[PDB]
Amino acid sequence: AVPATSESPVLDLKRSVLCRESLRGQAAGRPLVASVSLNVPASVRY
Amino acid sequence: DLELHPPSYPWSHRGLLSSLDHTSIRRGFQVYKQVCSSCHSMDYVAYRHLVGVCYTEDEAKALAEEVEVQDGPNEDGEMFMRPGKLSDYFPKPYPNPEAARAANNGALPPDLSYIVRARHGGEDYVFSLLTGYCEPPTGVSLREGLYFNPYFPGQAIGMAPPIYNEVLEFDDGTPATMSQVAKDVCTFLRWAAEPEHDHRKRMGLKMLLMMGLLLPLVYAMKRHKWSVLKSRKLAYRPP
Amino acid sequence: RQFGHLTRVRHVITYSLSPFEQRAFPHYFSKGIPNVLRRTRACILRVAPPFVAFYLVYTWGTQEFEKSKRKNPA
Amino acid sequence: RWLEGIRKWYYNAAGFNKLGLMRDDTIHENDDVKEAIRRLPENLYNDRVFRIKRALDLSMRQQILPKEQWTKYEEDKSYLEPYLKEVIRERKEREEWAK
Amino acid sequence: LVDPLTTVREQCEQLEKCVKARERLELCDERVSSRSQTEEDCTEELLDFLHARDHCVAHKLFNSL
Amino acid sequence: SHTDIKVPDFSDYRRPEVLDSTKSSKESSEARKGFSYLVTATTTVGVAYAAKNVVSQFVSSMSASADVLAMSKIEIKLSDIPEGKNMAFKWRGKPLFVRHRTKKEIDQEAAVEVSQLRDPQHDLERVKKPEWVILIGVCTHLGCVPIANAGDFGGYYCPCHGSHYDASGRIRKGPAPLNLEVPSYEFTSDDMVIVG
Amino acid sequence: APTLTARLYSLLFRRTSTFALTIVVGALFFERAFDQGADAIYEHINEGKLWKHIKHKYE
Amino acid sequence: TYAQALQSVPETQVSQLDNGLRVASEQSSQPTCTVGVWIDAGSRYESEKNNGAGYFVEHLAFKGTKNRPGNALEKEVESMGAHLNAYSTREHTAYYIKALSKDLPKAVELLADIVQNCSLEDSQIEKERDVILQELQENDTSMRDVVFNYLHATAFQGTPLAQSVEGPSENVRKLSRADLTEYLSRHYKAPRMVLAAAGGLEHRQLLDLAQKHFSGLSGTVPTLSPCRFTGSQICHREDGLPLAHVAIAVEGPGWAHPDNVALQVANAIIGHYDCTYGGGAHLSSPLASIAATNKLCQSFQTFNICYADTGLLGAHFVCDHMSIDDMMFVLQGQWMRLCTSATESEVLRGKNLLRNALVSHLDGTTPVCEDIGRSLLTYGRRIPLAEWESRIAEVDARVVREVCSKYFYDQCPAVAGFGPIEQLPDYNRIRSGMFWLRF
Amino acid sequence: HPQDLEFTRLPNGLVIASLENYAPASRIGLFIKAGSRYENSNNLGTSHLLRLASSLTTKGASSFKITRGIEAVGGKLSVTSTRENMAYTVECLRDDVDILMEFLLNVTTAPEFRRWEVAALQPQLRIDKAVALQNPQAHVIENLHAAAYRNALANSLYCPDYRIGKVTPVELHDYVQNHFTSARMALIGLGVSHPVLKQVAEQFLNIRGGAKAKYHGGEIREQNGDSLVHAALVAESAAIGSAEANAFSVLQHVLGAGPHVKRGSNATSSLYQAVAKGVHQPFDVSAFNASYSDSGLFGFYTISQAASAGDVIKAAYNQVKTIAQGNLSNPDVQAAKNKLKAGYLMSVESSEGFLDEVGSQALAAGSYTPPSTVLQQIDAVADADVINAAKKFVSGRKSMAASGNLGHTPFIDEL
Amino acid sequence: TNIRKSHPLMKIVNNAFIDLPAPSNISSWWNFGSLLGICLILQILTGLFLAMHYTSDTTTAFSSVTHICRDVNYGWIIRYMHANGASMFFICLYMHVGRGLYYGSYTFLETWNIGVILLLTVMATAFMGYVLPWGQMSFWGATVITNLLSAIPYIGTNLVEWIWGGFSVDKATLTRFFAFHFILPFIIMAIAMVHLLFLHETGSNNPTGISSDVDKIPFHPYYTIKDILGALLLILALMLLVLFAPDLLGDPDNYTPANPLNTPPHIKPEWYFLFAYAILRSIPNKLGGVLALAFSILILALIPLLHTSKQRSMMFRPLSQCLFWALVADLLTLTWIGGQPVEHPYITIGQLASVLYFLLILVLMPTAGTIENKLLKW
Ligand SMILES: Cc1c(-c2ccc(Cc3ccc(OC(F)(F)F)cc3)cc2)[nH]c2cc(Cl)ccc2c1=O
Ligand code: FES
Repeated sequence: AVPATSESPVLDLKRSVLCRESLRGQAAGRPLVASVSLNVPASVRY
Repeated sequence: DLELHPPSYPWSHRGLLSSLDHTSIRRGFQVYKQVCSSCHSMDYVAYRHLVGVCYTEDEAKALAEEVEVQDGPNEDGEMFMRPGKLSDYFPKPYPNPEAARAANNGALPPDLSYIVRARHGGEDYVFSLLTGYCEPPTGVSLREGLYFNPYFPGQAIGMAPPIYNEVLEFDDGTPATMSQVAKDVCTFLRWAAEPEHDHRKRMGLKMLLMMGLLLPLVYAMKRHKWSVLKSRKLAYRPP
Repeated sequence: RQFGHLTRVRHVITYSLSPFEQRAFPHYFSKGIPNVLRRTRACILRVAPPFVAFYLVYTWGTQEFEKSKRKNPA
Repeated sequence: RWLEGIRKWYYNAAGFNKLGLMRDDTIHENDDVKEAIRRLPENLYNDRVFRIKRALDLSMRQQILPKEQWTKYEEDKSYLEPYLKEVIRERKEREEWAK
Repeated sequence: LVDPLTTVREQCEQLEKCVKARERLELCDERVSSRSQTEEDCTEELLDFLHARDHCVAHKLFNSL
Repeated sequence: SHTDIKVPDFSDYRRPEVLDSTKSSKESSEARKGFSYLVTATTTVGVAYAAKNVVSQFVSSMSASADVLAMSKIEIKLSDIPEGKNMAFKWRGKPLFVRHRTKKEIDQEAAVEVSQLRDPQHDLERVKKPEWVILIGVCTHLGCVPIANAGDFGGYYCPCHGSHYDASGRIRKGPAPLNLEVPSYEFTSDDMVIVG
Repeated sequence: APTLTARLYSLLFRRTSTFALTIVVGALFFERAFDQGADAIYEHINEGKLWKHIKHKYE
Repeated sequence: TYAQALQSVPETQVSQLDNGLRVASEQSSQPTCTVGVWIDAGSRYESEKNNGAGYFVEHLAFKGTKNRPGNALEKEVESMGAHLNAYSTREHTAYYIKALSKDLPKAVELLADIVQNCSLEDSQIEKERDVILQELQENDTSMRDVVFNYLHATAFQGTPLAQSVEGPSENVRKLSRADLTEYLSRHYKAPRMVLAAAGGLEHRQLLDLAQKHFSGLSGTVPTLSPCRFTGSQICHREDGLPLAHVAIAVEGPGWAHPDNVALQVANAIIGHYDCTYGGGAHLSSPLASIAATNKLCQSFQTFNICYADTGLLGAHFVCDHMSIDDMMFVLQGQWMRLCTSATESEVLRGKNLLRNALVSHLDGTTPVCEDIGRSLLTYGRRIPLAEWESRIAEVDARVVREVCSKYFYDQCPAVAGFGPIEQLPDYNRIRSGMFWLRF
Repeated sequence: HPQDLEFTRLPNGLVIASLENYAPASRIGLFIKAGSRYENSNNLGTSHLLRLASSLTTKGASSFKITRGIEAVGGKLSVTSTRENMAYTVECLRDDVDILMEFLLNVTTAPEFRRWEVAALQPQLRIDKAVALQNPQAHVIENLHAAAYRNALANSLYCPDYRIGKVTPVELHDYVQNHFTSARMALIGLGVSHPVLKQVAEQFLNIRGGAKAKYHGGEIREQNGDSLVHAALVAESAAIGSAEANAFSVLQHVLGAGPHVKRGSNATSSLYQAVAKGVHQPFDVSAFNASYSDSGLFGFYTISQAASAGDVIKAAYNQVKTIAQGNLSNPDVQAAKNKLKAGYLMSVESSEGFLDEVGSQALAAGSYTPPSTVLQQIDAVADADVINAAKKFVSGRKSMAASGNLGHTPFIDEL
Repeated sequence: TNIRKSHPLMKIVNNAFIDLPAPSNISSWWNFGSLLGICLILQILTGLFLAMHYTSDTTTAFSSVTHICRDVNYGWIIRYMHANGASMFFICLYMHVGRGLYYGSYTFLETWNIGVILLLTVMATAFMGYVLPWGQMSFWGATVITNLLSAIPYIGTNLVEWIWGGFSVDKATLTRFFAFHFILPFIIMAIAMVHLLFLHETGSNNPTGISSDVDKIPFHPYYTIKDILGALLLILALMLLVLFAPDLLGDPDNYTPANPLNTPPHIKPEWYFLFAYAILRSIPNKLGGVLALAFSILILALIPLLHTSKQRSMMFRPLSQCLFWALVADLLTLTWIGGQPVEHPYITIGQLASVLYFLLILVLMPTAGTIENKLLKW
């Protein structure tokens, strides 16, 4: 029912990172999961 | 070969919304009937045309019964003569133009149906012709039968001055001066050529009015729509 | 050609107002009259001069025709 | 030198400057000018595109800019000259070779 | 029965440009009608006078009708 | 930053009712729409009057002209047709037979057999007055102008094929299917009749 | 009470249906009023000049 | 059953201190918890001279206190396993901490030390200045962030709701430590603030901990003016970017208004889509199925955003440069079809979606903590699940039509467009798209 | 009614675990040993298309009826793949459980994989993959696993490019018929009675049945001229279920496993402070710990500037070396344990993360270990066990994977 | 997925009439295109209604026209609408062309040249229309004008008699003129649609003569609402004439039936031909004057080839602006001199005016373009 945190497009220019406060958190720490649905947008986790 | 163009008389039907003087038409008719309709035809006016303008149905039926007209053939194959009805037109003086010419010495008297419309100056012109018949100036003289009128082109016309004081007795008892007789007949000749005169001007009022309403109303709708573009602001923000 | 194919444009913002939020005749006489005078002054002595000449060649030619059809004292 | 007086006068008569345009903005786009425009660098192209968009909007309202904002005769760069000069020089070479 | 017309044609005849034109008319009247053999006539002078006269007549002739 | 953009002031262009930047535009919404949509609604009502005139005129054009309506009806004087005698007339390019009928002719066409007729009609519903019968003068079979005061059944008779019409105009002995045509009319004064 | 223009919108102009039925009914009333009114204005401008005014003299 | 299941859901507890700070708590036997402070403060309460301050303060908040200078506050949270987080909207600022249930006393202590005793060091300002300035540059690359900021800006033009949360670059560069402290003492007051908690915790205990740390909180007064909605268009044309972002909205009712429940049901029928959705053609939403089969858009969502005395009700979509016209056409169509002719079955679907939406959202102690925190600020109470159901059950096909007709039918929207937006419909064509010539 | 989990293992192997908590919403999940690892070199990217293929026609229900039926009652149907498992999950209100359950069974036991429908679905492989690869963490970790292993775990979760358009209807049927079997399945529940779950699992999930991961050590290098360089360096760690694995999980939280304070500096992260000493420009570094049935990888992940990749990786590697030599106090290991303990309890806080941990354990192990027993097993880790895990990592054969402008990024044999 | 862009019929109307990208800034001189449209429909309607009542036999012809105005219901308003409709057409045309010449829209060669053909076809139509009443000017015009073709060596004399169908303008002429006059408007109808077909290959020029692809607006609702306002103003202009001065723009002599003996004083065509009738009379030699009268219209086809300026529009061209407004004033003078008798000073004024018309187009206005160019360093 509830939409995902991020809507996913194909061919759209990605969002840029210019500081160490916005870059932190991204480093992967646990193995990848992959999810697809009927309602909720497709995502990939740490 | 100079020219004297007519002056513009203040007619009761001069103005944009001014109708014809219909009592003045009823007089003008009689001036055709008594004076003109033994020389000039008027082939596009019927006795039924007068009804609801200057005569009633019962009046027009009498004016029509008063004149002869050919009809037929009957079962024998013979062309008879009968009294007129409303459906009949105003009768031609002669059986053709060639006859007409003989009767006036060479000159053909024009049909009067459209004579207002067919001449520069219209009723102004015709009035100036009828009243303006004067004695020639020194050095001048035309062929025995061609009179001097300063308003006619080439200053010489082949028509005898047709009106003078008390040339007929009007049905409403107006003093029949030359000028009054010319004023009334011109008023009829106008209606003759342009029957639509009074309907046309009634429409004219209703068009000016409706337009007066619709033009600013549509202009407001236009400005309302365009308002989005007239008001907009542009900005140029290069990197 | 369709809208979306006309030409290339970059970094140009446009702000605008609903017609139901705004007036159809903002300052219509206030700002209108002067804008008209400005526009009229701008074009006048490009447009007007030829039509002056026409008027002068017309009135000159008209009452030359009249005079020429009068009689000469000789 | 001596016709510079008339050149300066005509410039303001003509009066495209009142819409915030330069001369090379007003050039009729034949096949050669099209190409010359297509060869312009980003900055020059997007400036031309605003300047015109600004003129057409003014024309739409039957208005001009403030006089302080009018293109100065002296500050009217001939920005299209070098691109268009070449495009023409190029064509007249291919025309020459074809004969 | 006097015709309002021939009354007003008099009234207007005694105005400045009318009586001035009525004198221009009388000059050539006793120029051609005094001299012998030239084919020159006086239509022009009469028409000048009538123009001025009949302009006036038109202005107020219709009152009395 | 895109946070450095701020929308320009539109005050000069706004409606009075939305100048106050601290109050809700929703009150005035109902009204502002009302005004602009009244202009459209008026405009339409105007043009609706205009087009109704233009169209309704153009339609009128195709309908009969004055000179054709002039010939539509023909007046006939009833004191100019004596008792027994027919009197013929031209009407819409046709003969038209008006006949004064005797107290004899009324009684003799009253008690006829209705069924024996090819076109069964009685007499009192073929005319509006008993002593007058108005008919077109056209033979119904293949078109001829019947001759009055002749035939077997004493009325109208056709020397074209072999038709016989009685005094009421009804076909008795002949090839004609329908009787002689009864035009539309009414009596005006006692003395005058109008046909059309 | 909300403004006149506001009552006009809510009651007549909101549903495109009521909007159309309004214009047609309005047009009937406008025709009759406009014609009657404009005909008065013409016949006053031309008092005593028309057959309508001098009819009585021959009846 | 489901009906019964609602009746036995843990109740939310409510108590108030002397100074006016509200304490709100939902209890369940949980090893973990979440507690935080929600504040009626953001960009709407900011003036043009001090815009972005709220956002500047959020940066400094976790960068030391009086009692714990520098990285003391940071260390203490990291070592006891806790997680410390914050956010700022145009109306609400919030600081909250996820911790072990046993550590709740120290949790409530640390929150209080951040709010009240915030160092705001001179060197630490000049540092966090250049940080915000680079975030402004990152945010500039996010078409979504840009188009929505543009929607607010034109939608509420010439008010405080047209103001961004981050504030203009000029203000971030000039704001002094005088302005930040002034902002705080004015807006951060007990009656504007709610301490909310959820997890394994005794409500009685929270209320006492609140006394011990938040007693010093202060109780001329900041009143929100209403905000003027304008039917406007903002169009930032950039044929450089590959896809076009469009955001369109009409004026919504605001937080308090009961209509919001019915509006949610209608937003649920039209719903949302993107290119990774399993359904495609067979999807229930006609906008979603048509978008999918014809490849109109890459994505879209309906929203209904809520402020105090107003809101933004519409939709955002992302699509090919040649699809904008057609997307706008089908979306405006759906609005009109609901306004005029919504079916009982398709409203029963929307009802079921919304029942399912907000019952699953409240899963874990964090989303439940935030519901308590913000509900107290917007509504003045937590609205129990059982009540939300009674308002949803009330809605039928008649309601959805009438409510939708109010806000959508023949009303002047706000339009924001960014990227290759040559096709993007003209405002008149958009406005004409807001009524039908039949109904 | 105070309620704690129930558990059942049927003779045919299948596990049923369900807690009846009387909540308004009911999650149900069928966990299957059908991960990406079980693809051979012939059927690569089958599991990826199979994940997209839920909602294709089944025997019991049409493609249409699955989407409309579910959306009708405000529900949801999600498929989740790890390298080792597949998880088909359904959400709804507790009145519609048996409507979603019917759909779950049909999707998982009897899909028809129609030729025309499976061919139509092929392009969705490309769209899905494109979107996923926008994250540079997807590139590196996919590459890392491919570099580290010879076979099973070296499999990607996303279909290779040469296979997009070519995953046949038969390859789908074969993958289901061989891997979706009672001995390989565990059916989990919230908000539904255990007895009725058991009965459904007996009558509709009773389906008859059907090598180890070789570590290699390699390096893969995606040169792509970004201004940042993503990089990961790991060695062979321990398998999940073993006591050693708990040592690596503590060592991870000592070195630093991602953030705790918004916009912070990470004052208790060994690695972040080790790197931040030598270079101040934009960067991020965390410990990486993946643990599987057969094997595991432990190391770190660096995001750095192009030119400073050499400096950051070496700095971070040096920090694990001093932990291996013996520089580690009780206050460090205590703070680390606290982070990990709090992490686990918070990750089963929500009903979604609980369902995952019950199903996850049910497949990899025999039954369910309660949260008290797990905290006790984190405590069991001695300071010495941490220092060993580190020592293992320094002397272990290394796997590396990079993406970015790698001009200053070292090889494994330069470190 | 709308049914405006889908339906094969709607697609054409949608693309040419609703979603057509149109310059933001086109002025009121762009309104004359759709006004010419309205004129063409108006003539065809009024025209068809007159043809339900008229007859082309030399005996009844004049009589039928007066029958319409006197006995047919609202026949008069229909008849004077159709005659003042032909005036309003030609006003529109010369205003529509002027726009072309000043803003240099002719550069669109195909669109332009089809134009010239449309102008020649409307002229042929109106000429033959003004004969159908069979008044004096009707007959005496048709004789003098037709009989110009006699001047052509070898064939000329045969040609005239072949058109006529006799040795004079008589029964066979008037009946065939009624046939050609009926059909041609429908052939204009088709050619007009090729005119537009070619226009939408580039869309519209705009007053700046600078490309306007960076600022296009959708035709609806902007230029649809403005077309309506224009149509409204065209009706006012038409109905002012019909209801307040229906004979202002005609000639009295066409109210007296056609007479092959009695000649009218000063024979002349209708006001929209007078400019070319004057140029004809300029040259004393009769064949020369027919080559000049022909070249005075066909020189329109030569205007694109005489374009020298590096700017397309006369907006930013003061010299050209003056010379252009001179050409307009000189054409107003040729119209006056057209409606005068052949005498001093009207012979010399007509000669000078004719010399200046051709001098302006072939020499002066090309030179001015160049001088402007060298003043801008071009
Ligand atoms: C068709 C058309 C018009 C236009 C033309 C005429 C009218 C009124 C009208 C319409 C049609 C008609 O019949 C016809 F189809 F011609 F046979 C007669 C009159 C309204 C608009 N005006 C434009 C204006 C710009 Cl700038 C561009 C293109 C166009 C454009 O293609
Ligand atoms: S026509 Fe006389 S009856 Fe046949």
